Amino acid sequence: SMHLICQSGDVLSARYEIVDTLGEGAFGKVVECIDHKAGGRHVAVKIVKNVDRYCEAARSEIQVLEHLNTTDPNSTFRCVQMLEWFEHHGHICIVFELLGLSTYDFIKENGFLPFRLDHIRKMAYQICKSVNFLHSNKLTHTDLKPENILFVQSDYTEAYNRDERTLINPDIKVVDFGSATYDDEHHSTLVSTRHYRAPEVILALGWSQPCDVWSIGCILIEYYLGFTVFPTHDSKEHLAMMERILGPLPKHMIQKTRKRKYFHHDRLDWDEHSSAGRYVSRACKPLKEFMLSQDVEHERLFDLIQKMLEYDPAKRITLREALKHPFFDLLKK
Ligand SMILES: NC1=N/C(=C2/CCNC(=O)c3[nH]ccc32)C(=O)N1
Repeated sequence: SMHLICQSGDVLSARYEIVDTLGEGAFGKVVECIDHKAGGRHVAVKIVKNVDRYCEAARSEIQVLEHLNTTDPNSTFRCVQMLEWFEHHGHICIVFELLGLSTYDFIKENGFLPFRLDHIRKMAYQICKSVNFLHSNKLTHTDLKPENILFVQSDYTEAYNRDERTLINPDIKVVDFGSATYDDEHHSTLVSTRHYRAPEVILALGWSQPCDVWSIGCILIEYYLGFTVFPTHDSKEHLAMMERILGPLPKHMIQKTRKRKYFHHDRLDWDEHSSAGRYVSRACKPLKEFMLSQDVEHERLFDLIQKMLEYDPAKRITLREALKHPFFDLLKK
């Protein structure tokens, strides 16, 4: 098992000495190592489960990273830099530049308090620019979520408001290219982590780059509030939540979908008065009611979020367009 080969002091590839665990995911774990053959540089090594689906994803991730890193050698577009890969007791191991905490882990260690708006703006711009670079290279990420956006450096100051932690420097990088898909490749029927999953994915209408834009809109709401507006583990409940927050689904999408299981005639097959129904009614409300302030900068953020959460993936704002939105005009002064 992986536990046997991922401990502090273990040495990988006769080169990388484990000093700490950074994180764990479905794929395996990421450890911090000292690289004895690169002057003692600390690096991150992703140790992948010796399990078919995760091995395949790792091999695909390596191919994507080779492409992206050769295309953008200066990391101008802020995708994580892969250094090399190797195999260790049957596990694929991928070596990366060492980053700070994921945006998820930062929020968690901050008592699930949200980020300040000025930080959200800077983070959103960088996320959009980075994912737009993928989109320009015929790729879709498919698994954008706060766990896959990492701070370059996660030092903070703390002060009483709740005691809150505030980032010194909110610069990010995008990680995890194990699900990333090229335009001409097979598209998995299911993609994304549930809370960040686009309606065209749920309804099996076909997906491409716009599903990343949806995920980004969900991420920005979580950064703003400290929690998801879609607190569910069920697809039909997820659609019910979308309806309460964003309004009814477009007729044409309901007309076209093979996912007839979710619908009674032309409307969601949903009992407002069941346990799940009562929960959705309590937990969900129109998007703009989640605003914490009516100051114009909040209005600018919510205008962008609403465009990112457009149901129709063709109408949905692209990242190239998002980068020109008024919310970002403050960064361009
Ligand atoms: N999910 C995912 N996380 C990755 C890395 C590798 C990139 N660098 C890191 O420091 C790191 N810290 C915590 C996790 C990571 C990664 O490559 N995929």
